[PDB]
Amino acid sequence: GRVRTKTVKRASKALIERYYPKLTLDFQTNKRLCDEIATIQSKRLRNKIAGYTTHLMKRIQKGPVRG
Amino acid sequence: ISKKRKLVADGVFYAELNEFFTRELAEEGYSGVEVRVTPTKTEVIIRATRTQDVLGENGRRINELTLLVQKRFKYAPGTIVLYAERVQDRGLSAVAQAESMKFKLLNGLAIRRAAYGVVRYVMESGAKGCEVVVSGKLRAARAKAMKFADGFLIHSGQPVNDFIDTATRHVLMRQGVLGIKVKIMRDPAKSRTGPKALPDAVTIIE
Amino acid sequence: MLMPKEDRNKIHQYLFQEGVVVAKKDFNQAKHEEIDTKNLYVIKALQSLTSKGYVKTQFSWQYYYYTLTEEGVEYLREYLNLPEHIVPGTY
Amino acid sequence: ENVWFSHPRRYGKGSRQCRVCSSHTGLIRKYGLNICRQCFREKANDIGFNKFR
Amino acid sequence: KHKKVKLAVLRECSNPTCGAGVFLANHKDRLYCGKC
Amino acid sequence: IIKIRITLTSTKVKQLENVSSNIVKNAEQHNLVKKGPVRLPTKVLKISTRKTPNGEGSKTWETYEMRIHKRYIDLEAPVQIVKRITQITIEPGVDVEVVV
RNA sequence: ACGGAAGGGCACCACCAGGAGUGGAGCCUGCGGCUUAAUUUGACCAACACGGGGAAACUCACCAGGUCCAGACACAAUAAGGAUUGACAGAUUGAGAGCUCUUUCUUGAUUUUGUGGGUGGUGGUGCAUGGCCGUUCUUAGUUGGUGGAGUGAUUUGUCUGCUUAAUUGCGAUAACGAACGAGACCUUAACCUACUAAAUAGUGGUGCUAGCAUUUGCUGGUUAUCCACUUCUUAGAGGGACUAUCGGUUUCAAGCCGAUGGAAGUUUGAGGCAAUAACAGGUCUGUGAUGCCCUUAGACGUUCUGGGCCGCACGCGCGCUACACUGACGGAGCCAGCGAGUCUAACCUUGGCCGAGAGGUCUUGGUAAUCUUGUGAAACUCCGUCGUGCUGGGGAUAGAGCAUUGUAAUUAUUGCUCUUCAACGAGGAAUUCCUAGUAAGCGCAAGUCAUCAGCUUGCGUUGAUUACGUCCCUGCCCUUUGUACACACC
Ligand SMILES: [Mg+2]
Ligand SMILES: [Mg+2]
Ligand SMILES: [Mg+2]
Ligand SMILES: [Mg+2]
Ligand SMILES: [Mg+2]
Ligand SMILES: [Mg+2]
Ligand SMILES: [Mg+2]
Ligand SMILES: [Mg+2]
Ligand SMILES: [Zn+2]
Ligand SMILES: [Zn+2]
Repeated sequence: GRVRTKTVKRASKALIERYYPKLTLDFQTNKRLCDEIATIQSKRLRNKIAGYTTHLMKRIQKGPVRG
Repeated sequence: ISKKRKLVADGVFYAELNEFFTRELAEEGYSGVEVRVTPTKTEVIIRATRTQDVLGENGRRINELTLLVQKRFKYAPGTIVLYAERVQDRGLSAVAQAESMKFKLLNGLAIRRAAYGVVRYVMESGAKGCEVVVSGKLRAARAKAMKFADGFLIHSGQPVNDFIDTATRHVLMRQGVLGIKVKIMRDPAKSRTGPKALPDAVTIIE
Repeated sequence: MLMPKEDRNKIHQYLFQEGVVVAKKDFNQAKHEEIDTKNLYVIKALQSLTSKGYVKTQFSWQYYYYTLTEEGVEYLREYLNLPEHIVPGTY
Repeated sequence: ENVWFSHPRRYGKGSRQCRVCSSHTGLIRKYGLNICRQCFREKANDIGFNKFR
Repeated sequence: KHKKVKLAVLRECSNPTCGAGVFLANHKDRLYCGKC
Repeated sequence: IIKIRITLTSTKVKQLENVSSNIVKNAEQHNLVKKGPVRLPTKVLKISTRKTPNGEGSKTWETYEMRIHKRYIDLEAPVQIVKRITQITIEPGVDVEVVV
C-alpha cells in the first residue's frame, strides 16, 4: 500500500503547524523548503514528508482539519 | 601481487593482528588495533584502556611486542613500529567492556552484579543503550541465558552497522563455558563522523 | 625431547639474543625460519624450559609466540655463561 | 625411520589447511585467503568482507 | 626393543671428519665405519 | 617535468576520493599538466558461503562482498613535485604507488 | 495451546486458472537395507547434489599391518670405569626401516627405567555447554514507566469499525507517554544529450592506407596517426517519485480504483539487515571454544604401505538425458553478462607449428577496464540430408586403441577415436515449483580443483499460458468462544 507512517505524518503535521504562512501546495517548492527547514536524513524521507505536507495543504484548502 | 589479492591479504593480516592482540593484551584492556601503511614504515596503533601495562617498564613490553610482530610477519628490522596511545572512551568499547566483565567473572563475581555494573558504566559513559547477554550453565541447570539491558537498542537495520558495538567473549568457568554478548548503542548525536541521528529522526527549525 | 646439545645451545643463543621467538606450528619443518635448527627442535625446547618458566607462550592462529621473562633472563645468562650486563635485545 | 615419516603432500585437501584452525575441509582458496569457511564467517568483517545485498 | 648391549670398558677410514676416534668394526670384509 | 602515474586503491571510497581530490587540488594550485582522475571500475570481490557451520537446516547462503575501488592519475612534474605529492598522501586505508 | 467452533484478513513453502514438471525408463548422486576386514560418521515441513561431503594417495575419522614420542616438568632409582643415540651388510619386513636380530663400531649427563603430574585425541556426551546456524515465523508481532480494573494470576494501554504488505494508519478510546519490530535505512537494477574526467572506454574527422566505385562515396587497418568530444562505457558529487495531476469512490479521513503524464506508479523491481520468547532442532567431525567421562606407549596421539569410504537381491529423495519432424544430423550465421588469474613460481592463456581428436611443443601478453576476452557461450537463425519405423530419437551397457593429471588411474579419474546400440513409445496413486523480463528452455563464470559436474553459488541469451482472485484443501495473523488440554490434540 501507500499508507504513510507516523514518522512521515507527524513530521508533516509539525511542518504545517509551524509553516502554514509558508510553503504552498506545490510539491516541488514544498520539498525545496523542507530541505532548509528540516534536517531529514534521506532524500526518500524528505520526498515523502513533502508529499504528505502538500496533501495536507490541499485538504486544508477545502476546509480545516484536525491536528 | 594483484590488487585484489593484496588488499584481501591486508584484511587477513589485520584480522591476524587483531586476534593476536586480543590474546596477548587481554588483561591490558585491549580494544582494537589500527594498521597504517606508510612508504617507509608501518605503524601499528593499539587502542587500550590501560596503555601503561601495554608499554611496560621502560617500554620492554611494547618493544617485545614489536619484535614479535617483526619476526612473525617477516619484516626487515625497524620497518614496523607499535604505538599504544589510549582508548577515547573505555565505557563505549564493546570489546573493552566484554573483556572486563569476562575478567570479573573469572576472578569470581556474581553474574548479575558484574553484568549490571558493565551496563551501568556503559550507560553513564554516554551510551544511549546497552545490553549484556550471559548464556550457559549459570547454575547447574539446562544452561539458561540471562539478559541485562538498559536504555534502548535499535536492532536491526542499516543504523546497526552504522553505530552498534558488539563483542562476544568465551569465559571459562570450572563447569564449562559462559558466553558474553555485549551490545552498545552509542549516542548518534556525538558521532563525530557519519550520520548524526537516526534515519527516521526529523528535527524542524523555528 | 632428545635433541643435540649444540642445537639446544643454538636455540638458547637465539632466544637470549633477540628475546622472543616466532615458531611455525609444524613438527616436520626441516629448518626453522631464523634459527638453523629443526622447527620441532625449537618448539619442543620451548615446551621444555617454558614449563620451567622463563617463557610466556601465545598460540594466535597456529603460530607460536614465545616471550622471555626475568627468570628466563637469569636462566639463560647462567646457561650461556654471560656476564650480568648483556641484556636481551628487547631491553 | 626418519627417511619414512612423510609422503608427498603437494596437492589435494591434505596439502592445505585453514590458516586459523588448520582445518582441511571447507577451505576458502579464492583470493588466497586460505581460511576455513566457519572461521571466515566469524572474521570476515575484520578482513573487510561485508554484507550489502 | 632396541637393547643397546652394555659394551663395558674397552682403525680409521676416509671422510677426515672421522678424527681418530672412529675405530672400525669388522664383521666380515667390512670397510664401513661408525659415522656412516 | 617527468611523467608519473599515481595509482590509488582502497576499499573506502570516501578516503579514496579524499586523497584523489587532495592531489588534484595540489596539481591545480601548482599549475601542472594532469590527466584527470580515472575511476577504474570498482571490483566487487564477492565470496559465497553457507551460513551454517554444519550441514543442517535450510540451505541459506551468504555473499560477503568487498568492493575494491582503484583510481589512477598520471601527470607530469619535476623531482620536487613528485617527492612532495608522494610524501603528502599518507592517508591510512589507501594504497598509493608512484610509477615513473 | 487446541477445536472435524464462529467472525475478519492473508499465503503459489495453499488452492483456483494454468505452465513446467517429478512419480514411469537409462544413468548420476545422496539415504536406507544387505554385504563386508572396513564398507567411518552426523542429519530422518525444519534429514536424504546436506555436512560447502565432486573421498585413488592426503583429506580419514573406518579396516589389515608397520614405525616414532611430538611422555613438558617439581621428584627418586640408573650416570663422569659411558645414562643414552645412530648404524653399514645380511636375516627380516610390503619397504633401501637398524622395527627386531646377527655384530661391534659411533654419541655422550641432550634420555632410559620406575612415581606423580602433564600432553594429544575427527574418542564419547549437542540431553552438560559456548559460538554460529536452522526453525517456530516472512507472518506482525513484543515490552516497560505512570495511571485505571482485579484479592490474585492477570488485564487495559496493545481497540469496535474502515484502511494497509504491515500493531500501516484514520480514528475510536481508562489510558497518557514511550521502546523494540515493520517502515524508515543500506546494497544493487533501471533514467540523467545534467556536472567532473578518461591509449587501461568510446566516437567523429585529420595523419597513413587496402579494396570497391572513381566526382570522391561505402566498408573499413592505421593499437604511439594528431585534434575535438564524452552520446554509448566507467565512477564520484548530485537529480529524479512523493502514488505527481485529474476524475470517481469513499463515514469525517486513512486510503482505494481508473486515466494522463512520466525512465520509473505492486513498498518502483530484487535483496541485506531484521524484535520478544523459544527448540533438550544441527553442530563436541571448523576452531589451540569447551566442562565432565575415556585413552595416553602394543596409543583412541601421530606417521607410513595397502584397502575401504564407490561395494549390490531391493526401497526412497534431489537430479541429468531422453522418448523425436516446434525434431535429429551437417554446413553457414556469429549474440552476452557475472567473474578468475603467476614473482619466488607456475595461474589465465593469445599466436605459430605438430595431431583426426584429445592433446603436445616454441614463444607471447597479463599481478589485470591493459592479456586470455568481444570469454566468436549455447539455445536460436538460414539452407540442405533424414521421412516416421525404438529410425539417421535415445545413448545405457561393453571391447580395442591414443593422450592428459598425478608418487601412484586396477574397482575403468577425465578426455579423444572406432565399434555394440539396452530400457525408454510422454508416464497410476500421488506430489513439487511458479504470476513478468517471472515460469520454462539455453549455456557461461566462480566454489569445491593436481585431475574429476549430471552439484551448488551467480550471471546473462530466448522468453509464454494463466490470474489480478479465494478461503475449498494445507497453513499463518487477529478477535470472540468451549475445554476435563499445560508433557499443551502426536
Ligand atoms: Mg526494514
Ligand atoms: Mg524432465
Ligand atoms: Mg587420529
Ligand atoms: Mg500497572
Ligand atoms: Mg495485553
Ligand atoms: Mg537432540
Ligand atoms: Mg560417502
Ligand atoms: Mg485425537
Ligand atoms: Zn577454519
Ligand atoms: Zn668414517
